Amino acid sequence: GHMTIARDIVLQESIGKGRFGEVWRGKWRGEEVAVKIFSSREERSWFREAEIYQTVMLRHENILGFIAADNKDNGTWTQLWLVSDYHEHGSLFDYLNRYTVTVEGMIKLALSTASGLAHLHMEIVGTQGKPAIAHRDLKSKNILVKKNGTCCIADLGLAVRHDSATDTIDIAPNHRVGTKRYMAPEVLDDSINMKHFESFKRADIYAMGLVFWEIARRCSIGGIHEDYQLPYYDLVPSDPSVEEMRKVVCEQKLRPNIPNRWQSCEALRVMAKIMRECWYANGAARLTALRIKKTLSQLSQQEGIK
Ligand SMILES: N#Cc1cnc2ccc(-c3c(-c4ccc(F)c(Cl)c4)ncn3CCO)nn12
Repeated sequence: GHMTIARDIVLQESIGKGRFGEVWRGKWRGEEVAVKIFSSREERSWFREAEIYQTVMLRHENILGFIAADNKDNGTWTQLWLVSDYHEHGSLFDYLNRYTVTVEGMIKLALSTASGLAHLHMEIVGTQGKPAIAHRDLKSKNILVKKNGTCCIADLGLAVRHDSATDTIDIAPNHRVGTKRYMAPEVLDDSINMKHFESFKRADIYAMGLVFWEIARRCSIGGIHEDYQLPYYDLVPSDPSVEEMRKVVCEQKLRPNIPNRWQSCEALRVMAKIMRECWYANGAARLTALRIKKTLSQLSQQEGIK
């Protein structure tokens, strides 16, 4: 026995509630792991997540490290488990609510998010290839922060995978999946062409722009920073409906406000420009995750980030 298995894991602490199923911190062979538990009737959701996390060549420093899918029978019922790396800081949402970040800190968070999304989006054709994957629910609550101050993308359960050879998506995609607040304009107004996989990648980029705005607000320079807020906190109620979002994003054409103080700092001017170029209503005009990664890599190099 060398591989990680559920019978050898001891749950220690409740740490979150997933889309479906509960999240715990557990100990496996002296190490801390995260465990997400589903009931037997949630087998479809558990299986789909296990399937995405088992995708060939998925592993990357900025994608949640998956360990195993398993079952655990306690003698009364069977639990369906997913086991992954554990990150003490939790989500980027938790981290930004708790702390302010330095310019260096902000670039680290943004660059790592873009690098993880670029890998998710990347198709590798051939032998041990990799299908392009679109997230469909990117947001700050779905990104974790590591001890080294970098991010890893998580909550891949709603992802869609593309097969290049047949130009097909692995599932029959349902309309308007995802957190309403982060839905792209084309998803909100249902103009999205769900037969073109590039449509999904473009919608992820819009959501990434919103996450970058959340990070930038928390960047503290000379003690100057904004308070933590979710995108559109100023325009929509908590738990907004598709109709509430559509009226703001599609009809009124509003985006999160880019404050004047972001023009005084080079790192913030770069971040603000990226946000604007993620927020275009026309998905085809948006930057790619790879282009953003390149821009932010050049910036981190200029700042001398360790
Ligand atoms: N809080 C916290 C914390 C600290 N480290 C981790 C790692 C993961 C998760 C997690 C999972 C999950 C857990 C086990 C798994 F095998 C898989 Cl495939 C997913 N599903 C939702 N979350 C909430 C964060 O988005 N939470 N988390």
